[PDB]
Amino acid sequence: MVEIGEKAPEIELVDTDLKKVKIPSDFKGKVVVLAFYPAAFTSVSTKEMSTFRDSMAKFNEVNAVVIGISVDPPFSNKAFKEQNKINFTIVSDFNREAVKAYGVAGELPILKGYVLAKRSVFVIDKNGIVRYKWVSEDPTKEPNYDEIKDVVTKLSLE
Amino acid sequence: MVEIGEKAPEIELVDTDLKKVKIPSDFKGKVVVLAFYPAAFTSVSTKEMSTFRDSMAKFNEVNAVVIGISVDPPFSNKAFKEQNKINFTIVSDFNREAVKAYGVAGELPILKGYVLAKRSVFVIDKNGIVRYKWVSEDPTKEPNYDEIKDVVTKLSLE
Ligand SMILES: [Cl-]
Ligand SMILES: [Cl-]
Repeated sequence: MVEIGEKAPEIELVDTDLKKVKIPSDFKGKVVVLAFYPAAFTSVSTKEMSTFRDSMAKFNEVNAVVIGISVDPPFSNKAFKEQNKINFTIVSDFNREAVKAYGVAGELPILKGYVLAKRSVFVIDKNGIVRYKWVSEDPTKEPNYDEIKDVVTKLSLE
Repeated sequence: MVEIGEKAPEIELVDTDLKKVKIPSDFKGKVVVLAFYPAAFTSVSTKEMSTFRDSMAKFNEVNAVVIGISVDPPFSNKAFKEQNKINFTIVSDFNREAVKAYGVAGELPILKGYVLAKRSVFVIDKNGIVRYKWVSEDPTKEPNYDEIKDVVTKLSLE
């Protein structure tokens, strides 16, 4: 697992364009926010991602990049990304390598057997250390957007 | 690796609505067209499904049913189904059970490590026997739509 003191597990996932994205390596020096979401094309996940899209400027200010992660395939995540005018990166963890690594692998009672991510948020600092964690078993609850921003800002100052 | 004459491997996958669908048990009597496609939201698969969509009249009067199968999650496939006004059912082989059972598991040259279906078409008769087969590793080629229609007609007349 990932705990509030450990370096963030180094993972390599492909984005909606099929470009490899190395986390946290490719983001040394800047604060990164990993937003794990259950399934693309769902009310709550759409809302959550749209919310991050909208606050995109606030994040640019503090040199912070938000990355969405779901076990969905790249092609669907791409379609998902465009339809909601999302402009931060979205990567496909199709082998569940990330959900497992970050210990947020779960299952929807309604779709047993389908392994997906529990809506969670992880903020990694400029040095690749996890400094904030939030996980919800209930996929209807959204993150504490404000609390996240505050932490991103505080982390950006070090 | 199924072949002409064999009994269609029984598979149970959920549809865009999360309802289990069983093939070819649930369709004993009718002729079924299994349309395996690599991925939702891609030019060639979007074209191929659209083609079956537009010729659903011809199928429903020889009493045949077309079924879409991809390893995409039910959520994405749903959005995929609606956004293209698709009518026939589309099931999710999220655990590659059917692609393996039918021997059509593979990868897109464009994305190594992602196991998906090779675009392929299987035509099961009224008794559940595989009568027509077509597979293409090249994710670029489309099926022989008329050749499929001919076969479905001939098979319905038994
Ligand atoms: Cl969700
Ligand atoms: Cl495709």
